Amino acid sequence: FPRSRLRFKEKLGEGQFGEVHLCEVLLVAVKILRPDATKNARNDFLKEVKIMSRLKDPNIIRLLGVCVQDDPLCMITDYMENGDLNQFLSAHQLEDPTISYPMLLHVAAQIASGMRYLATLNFVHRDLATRNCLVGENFTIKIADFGMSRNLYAGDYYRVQGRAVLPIRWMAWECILMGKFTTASDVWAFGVTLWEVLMLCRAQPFGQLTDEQVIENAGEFFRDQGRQVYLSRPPACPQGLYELMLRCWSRESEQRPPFSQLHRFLAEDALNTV
Ligand SMILES: Cc1cc(Nc2cc(N3CCN(C)CC3)nc(Sc3ccc(NC(=O)C4CC4)cc3)n2)[nH]n1
Repeated sequence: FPRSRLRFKEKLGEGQFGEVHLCEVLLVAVKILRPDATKNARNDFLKEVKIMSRLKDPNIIRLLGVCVQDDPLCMITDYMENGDLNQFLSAHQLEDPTISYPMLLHVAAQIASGMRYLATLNFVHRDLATRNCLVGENFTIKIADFGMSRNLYAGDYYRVQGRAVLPIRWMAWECILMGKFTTASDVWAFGVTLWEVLMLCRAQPFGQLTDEQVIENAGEFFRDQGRQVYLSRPPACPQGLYELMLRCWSRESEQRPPFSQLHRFLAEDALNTV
């Protein structure tokens, strides 16, 4: 894509190495690298682009075009009017800017549908959360399949020097203990994400616990002596939906529901629960 065809209007967001801008060509979102981006970051950007080229789904952000011929590299994606899912839900209250319970189901169902698509490709997202989802017009939800280290969500990641930055509060117990990331662990993360949506993003998962306590909690899952703790049922969440969350947090990976079952529950079975 010709970079000259792009007209920059606003800077939406930024990370350690990248910046997202609103651009006119028709609005698109454009991720560009910082002027002080390392060649390491450039290489990561290229890899990121190659991954995105594969993922084509109504509920996955799409790669509309690239500008990699010159520095800094550009990635062009859907512009989503309402920004990220976390910030969107935080600005809303449950219906007595309001959002209804049926809509929350619809939002989660779209996420589930996006993850269902990724599952058929055996693609593991590894960082599913409301902060990595986007909201367009008509409550359209798309999962972001690229990353950016925004300072706003620094507290959502566990940092140790020389280690990978890990979203431990969204990670399955076998993830925390082994670094074992699979589709089954994506399901666990979906459960936490579903919890966020029903909480309307009013609280961080295990928010009153420290990182080390969350890590220790994963050890209690492994041990299985009935001392592990779960995220509590959100006020807006009915028991039946919550039991679904719990199945996502089963100790055994094979006991966690596939995204096909999760989507069916949220899009169909729960329609009678309103
Ligand atoms: C990438 C993308 C971003 C967007 N849309 C938007 C839109 C937006 N604005 C919407 C309009 N109001 C007035 C202000 C906020 N603010 C952000 S702020 C922002 C910046 C980046 C991300 N997402 C990411 O960085 C990827 C890592 C998850 C989310 C929101 N992103 N559409 N497509």
